[PDB]
Amino acid sequence: RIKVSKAAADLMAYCEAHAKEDPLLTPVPASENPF
Amino acid sequence: SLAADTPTACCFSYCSRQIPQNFIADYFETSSQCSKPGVIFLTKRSRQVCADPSEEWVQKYVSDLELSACSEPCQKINVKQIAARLLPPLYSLVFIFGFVGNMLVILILINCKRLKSMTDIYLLNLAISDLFFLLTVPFWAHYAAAQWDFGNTMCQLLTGLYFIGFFSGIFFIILLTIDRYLAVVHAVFALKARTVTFGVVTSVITWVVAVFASLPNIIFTRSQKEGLHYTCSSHFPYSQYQFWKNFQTLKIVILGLVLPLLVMVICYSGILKTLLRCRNEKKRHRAVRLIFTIMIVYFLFWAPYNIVLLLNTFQEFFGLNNCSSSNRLDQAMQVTETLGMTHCCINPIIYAFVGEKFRNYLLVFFQ
Amino acid sequence: SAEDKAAVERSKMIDRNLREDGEKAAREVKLLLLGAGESGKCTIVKQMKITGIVETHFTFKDLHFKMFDVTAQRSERKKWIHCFEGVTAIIFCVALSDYDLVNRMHASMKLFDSICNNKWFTDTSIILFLNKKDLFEEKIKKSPLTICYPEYAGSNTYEEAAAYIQCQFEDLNKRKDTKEIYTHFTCSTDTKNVQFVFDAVTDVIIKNNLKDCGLF
Amino acid sequence: ARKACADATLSQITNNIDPVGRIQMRTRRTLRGHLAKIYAMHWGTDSRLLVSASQDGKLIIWDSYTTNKVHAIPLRSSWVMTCAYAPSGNYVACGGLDNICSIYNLKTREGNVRVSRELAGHTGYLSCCRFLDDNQIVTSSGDTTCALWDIETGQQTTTFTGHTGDVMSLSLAPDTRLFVSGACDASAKLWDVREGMCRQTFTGHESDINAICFFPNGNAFATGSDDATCRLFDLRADQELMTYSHDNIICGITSVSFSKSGRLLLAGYDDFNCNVWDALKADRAGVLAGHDNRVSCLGVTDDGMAVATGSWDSFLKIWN
Repeated sequence: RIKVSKAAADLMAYCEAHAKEDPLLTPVPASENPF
Repeated sequence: SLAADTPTACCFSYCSRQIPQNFIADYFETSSQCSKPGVIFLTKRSRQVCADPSEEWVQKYVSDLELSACSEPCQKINVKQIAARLLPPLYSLVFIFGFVGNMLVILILINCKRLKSMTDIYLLNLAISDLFFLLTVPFWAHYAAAQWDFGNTMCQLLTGLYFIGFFSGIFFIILLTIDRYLAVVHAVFALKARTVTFGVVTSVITWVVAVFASLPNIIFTRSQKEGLHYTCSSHFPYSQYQFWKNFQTLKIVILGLVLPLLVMVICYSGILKTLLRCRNEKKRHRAVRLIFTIMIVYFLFWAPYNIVLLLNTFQEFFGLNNCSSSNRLDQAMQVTETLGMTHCCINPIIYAFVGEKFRNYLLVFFQ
Repeated sequence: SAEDKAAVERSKMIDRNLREDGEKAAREVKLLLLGAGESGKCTIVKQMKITGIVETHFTFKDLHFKMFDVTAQRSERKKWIHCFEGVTAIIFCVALSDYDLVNRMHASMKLFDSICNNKWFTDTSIILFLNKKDLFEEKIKKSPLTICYPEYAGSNTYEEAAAYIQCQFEDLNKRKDTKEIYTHFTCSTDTKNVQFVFDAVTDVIIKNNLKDCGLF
Repeated sequence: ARKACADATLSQITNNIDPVGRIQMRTRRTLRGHLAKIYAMHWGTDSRLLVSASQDGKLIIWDSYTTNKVHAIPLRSSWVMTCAYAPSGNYVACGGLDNICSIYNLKTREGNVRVSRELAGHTGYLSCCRFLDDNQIVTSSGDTTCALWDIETGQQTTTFTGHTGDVMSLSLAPDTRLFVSGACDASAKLWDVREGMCRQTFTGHESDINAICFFPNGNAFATGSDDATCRLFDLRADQELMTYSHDNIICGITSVSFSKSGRLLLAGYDDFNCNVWDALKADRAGVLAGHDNRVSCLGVTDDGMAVATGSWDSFLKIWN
C-alpha cells in the first residue's frame, strides 16, 4: 500500500506527460482530424 | 377556378347586327366563369362590344386584330374593389398559418418520426401538397388587389402548382382515411399490407393522377391584357366550351363532396363500429368526437365551394343571369375558395397535431 | 474510387437487408411471459403449433406471435427488464391453485404490481391468464379463501372467488386509462386460449395504430 | 491499515495544477441504421472499425471514417446487452440474455460470417465482455461470476467468483494482465487472469455499479454507479482518491470511459446526455448533448482521436 498523495502525484504526472498526445484536450485542425 | 379567377366582365347578350372593323381596337377573351362563351371588343372609346365566337365573321376580326399585334358587358369591378377591401389580410394570415404548420409537420417527420410508418409518408406528402398550395396563395393575393405582374407561362405554371396541390391534398386525405380503415378493421392484415415501399408507390401514383387531372386546367389557362390591367384565367374553345366547363366543375365536385365523403362514411363508420371493442369511455368518446369534428369541418369547409361552383356553371338551372347576382355569386366563390384554403391549412393541425405522439415529437423538437 | 464505391454499395446492401429485417420484425408480434413460480405458460405451450430466454414462435390466424419465457434469469429483474421495452403485450400467468401454498400468491401479486407499475412498460398491456381452474374449484370448495385474502369475496364460492381475484389483480394497475388488462381463465381446449391471446393482441395493435394515426 | 495510509484528499493535492476549462465537442459523424435500441459498443486499436449491439437481432460493424457498414451478422437472440471487438479485428463477441457468448469471425472467405464458437453454461445473462487476446476472452455472467474462456477449447479456463451482487461490468488494463469487475453489490473487485482469484476489493457506493474503466496509466480506475457518482480508486494506494457527484444530476450512469491522456473522464448518464469531467480537479468540463434517449454505450479510441456515444434512441454518434 502507498500513500494517496504519491498516487495522486503519479496520476497527475502521467496526465501532464501525456497531455501533448490528447486530441480531446488539444483541438487539432481539420487537416489533422480524420473525423 | 383558380383564385376564383373572377373576370372583369361577363356578358350574356350578343349582337344581331354587324360591327365595323374600324371600331374594333382591342380584343379580350371572356373567362370560364361566364354563362356563355364570348369575346369583348374594346373600341376607340371605353365602351365595349360583345360577340359570340360561334359566328363566322368574329373569327376574321379576332384574327386580324392580333395579326397586327351593341350591349355593354357588366363590369365586375365592384367585385374586385370589395375583394380589395379584405382579401389580402385574410389570404396572408391563412398563408402564414398553413406555412408554419406544414413546415412544423415536415420538420417533425424528418427529425423525430424519420418516416417509419406509411402514415408518416402520407402525412409528409399531404404537407408537401399543402405547401404547394400555400406557395400559390400569396401570388393570387397579389393579383386580387392589383393587375397580374407575371407572364403567360408564369401564371400557367402557378395554376399547375395550385391545382396539383389541391388535388393531391384531396387524394391524400382519402389515402389517410383508407390507411386508418386498414389499421382499425384489418390490423393483422395491415401489419403485412402497410409498408413504406407501398406507401411511396401509392404516393407517386397519387401525384401522377393529380397532375393528370391538373393538365386540363394548365393547357386551358392563359394570361391576357384587359385594358390596362392583366388577367390570367381559363378560356376554353367555343366548340365544346360548356362541355369542358361542365367537366371542370364536375371533377372538383366529384372529388369535393362525393368521393372523399363516401370514403369517409365508409371507413370511419367501420372505425367507429370497431371502437366498441376499446371499452374505454374517455378514449371512445374522444375518438368519436374527433371523427365527428373531422366530418363536420370537411363539410363546413368544402360543401359551400362545390355548391357555388355548381351554381356558377349551371346558370340555366336556377337562373342567375343577372350580373348583380353574378357579382354576389363571384363574391361567394371567393369566400368559399378562401374557406377551402383555411381547410387545407388546418388539415395538418387536425390530422397530425391532434395526436399525442405528434405533440410529444413537437415538444421534443422545441427543446 | 472503386473501393469507396464498393464500400458504399455494401453499406447499401446491409441497410436494405436491415430494413427488410425490421419490416419482418414489425410485422410479427412479440409477446412476453411472466409468473411467480412458473412463467413457461404450459397452457399456451400445450398448443400443437408451439438458453436463458425461451423463444416460442407460432402463427395463428395469419399472424405470427413470438413469446419469450423468462425463468432462467435468477439475477435482479430490474437490471434486464428494460431490454424487453417495446413488446406488444405481457402475458402474466398466475396459478389459481397457488393461493394457499406457502405466500406464493402474495409473491405473484407483488411481482404483478412491480411489473405493471414500471416506467418501461406503461404503454404495453397485460394478458393475464389464470391457470389450474379445475383444481381451483376443488381447492375453493374444499378449503376457504380467507387464507389468502381477508375479504375472500364474502360468499366464498368459485365464481365469487374468481371474480374477487380478478378484481384484486386489476387493482394493482394504477394506470387504468393508460394500460388495459385482459383477464382470462385457461380452458381445456388450447384453441380458445390462443383465440383470447389473438383478440388481446388485436386490441393492442388497434390501440397502437390509433396512437400512430392520431385518433388516440 | 487502510485509514493509516490516508494523507489527504486528491483535490487538496492537485489544487496547484492549471484547470482544463470549458471544452465543447461537436458531432462529426452520426451513425444510423439500427432499427432498435443500442446497448453496448467497443472500439478498435486502428480507430476505424467499431462494433455496436442493438435489439434488432442484427450486429453491424461501423466504419467510423466513412460512416458505412462493413459486416452484418443476424443474431438468434434479439435480447443483447453486451458486445466486444477484439484488438486484432478478427473476432467479435456478442452476448445477451441468452446466456450464450457467440464469437463471429470478421475475416472469412466470400464475406460469409459464421459463429466461430458458442460459449454456454452461464447461469445468468451476459453483462459485459472484453478480449484478452484473440483466443483468451473474459465475460461477465449474471450469476455474480466472471468466466475466462479459450476459443478453440470451449471450456472455462478460469472462473472468478466472490461477488454477492450481480456482476454488471468488467474493465481490462492496458497491460492485459489484470482486470477489474463491478457488480450490483456496490463493489469493484480486482482479478488476475493468471492467479484466478480476487486480489483487492474496492467499496464505497450505496447503489448498484454498472460501469468501470481503467486509467490509461493502468494504476487507477473509475467506477460508474447509479446514484450519480463516479469514484476513482487506485490499485497500489488502496484508497478512494476522488468522487464525482453534482446536484444537477441525480439519475443513474450507464457507461464510463477514459480519454487518451486520461485528463478527461467521460460518463453517459440517464439525463439524455453525457458528462465529461476533469480527471484531477473533480469539476465538470463538458456536457455532450444530442441523444433522444439515455446514453447507453460509451467508447473512446485507443489513440483518443474521437469518442463514440450511443443511446437507446437507435442513434450512436462520434464526437471530437
